[PDB]
Amino acid sequence: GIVLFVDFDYFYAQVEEVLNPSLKGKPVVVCVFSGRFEDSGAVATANYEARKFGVKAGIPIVEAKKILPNAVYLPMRKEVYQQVSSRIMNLLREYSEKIEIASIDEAYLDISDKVRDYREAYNLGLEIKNKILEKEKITVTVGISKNKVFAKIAADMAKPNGIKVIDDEEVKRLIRELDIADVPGIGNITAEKLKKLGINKLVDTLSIEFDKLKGMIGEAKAKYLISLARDEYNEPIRTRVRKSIGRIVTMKRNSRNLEEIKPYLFRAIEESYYKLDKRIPKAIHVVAVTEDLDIVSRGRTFPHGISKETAYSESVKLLQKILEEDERKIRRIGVRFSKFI
DNA sequence: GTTGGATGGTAGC
DNA sequence: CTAACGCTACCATCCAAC
Ligand SMILES: Nc1nc2c(ncn2[C@H]2C[C@H](O)[C@@H](COP(=O)(O)OP(=O)(O)OP(=O)(O)O)O2)c(=O)[nH]1
Ligand SMILES: [Ca+2]
Ligand SMILES: [Ca+2]
Ligand SMILES: [Ca+2]
Repeated sequence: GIVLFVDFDYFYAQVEEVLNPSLKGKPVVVCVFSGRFEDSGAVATANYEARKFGVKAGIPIVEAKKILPNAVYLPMRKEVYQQVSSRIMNLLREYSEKIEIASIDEAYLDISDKVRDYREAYNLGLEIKNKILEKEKITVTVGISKNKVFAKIAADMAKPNGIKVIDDEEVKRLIRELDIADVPGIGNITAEKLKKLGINKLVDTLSIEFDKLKGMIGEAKAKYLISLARDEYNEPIRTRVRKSIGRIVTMKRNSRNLEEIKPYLFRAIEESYYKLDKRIPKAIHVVAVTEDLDIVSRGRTFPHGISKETAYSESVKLLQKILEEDERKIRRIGVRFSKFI
């Protein structure tokens, strides 16, 4: 079983250079404006020229404009990007029919049946790299290893424009040496209790017991981490099916005025039912984000699929239900559908 | 003495 | 208006219905 993995490089940004090569070699920042006020909102992504200064995805657009006044600030075009993804995802079907679209820029492959050893695998990722580059002008990063995790890890090591094989032997090696907070599945919070026990190596896990660990990080995590440490771990490729569909909007000013929030909410519902396209959901959750940016929500689940009209009326209740229990002014509000038939 | 649902915690794009 | 998008997936916890 050989698992190759691909993660496109500074994606949305790289796409924009493709369209506007006069940007090439000059820091670019891809923005999710929010119409609150001029330059309100956050950064989706930015290229490596920009990242050198500290402008990562996440940071507020006003921080970036502080840091990089003379850069190119661009409004995110998810739809344009989704196209370059889609196409690039169809190429990858030429190489393997066992393909698991992870994100918009990431897909795993099972090439195990297409090649025989990591050397032939290497050669594939190399052609795969050239395939995409010739047809879409996008550099990517290929990460190869025996299973999904380490593949995603082997790429995260090669980024950008890299290609990296992690073979059985190098795998023994990382379990011992790889810094725990670099494992896919580990955020800062979990990466913070891990030092609290002593587990800094992906293998350290094995020097602690079984329980207290889980009593600190949870059941799935213990049975995730320990398996990798004991290298028994193996996660299979499957085609992923979208389980939820949302839309959420920031309001021009914070409110508790139901007649003020309503039109914003009805926006989300409309654009949701389009983003649905034929999927009939049985569950709705109205999610609002509050002033202190704590995100809070209320949902309902129907024994049957919901019509557009149903969710119009049901969402209102839910918003009321939210107004009943949190007395804080709402800042962003949207809706979320799940449990499709 | 589970199964699911309602809310939220964490982690990654 | 005065900083913090928008999106998805998965697990942990808690309380009722069975
Ligand atoms: N709105 C928004 N978009 C994001 C966020 N994180 C990532 N994206 C978008 C922009 C990225 O190009 C794309 C994939 O995320 P990545 O982790 O791959 O960042 P990126 O690929 O641009 O860096 P790069 O490929 O790794 O060297 O999705 C985020 O927090 N918010
Ligand atoms: Ca990625
Ligand atoms: Ca990427
Ligand atoms: Ca981490």
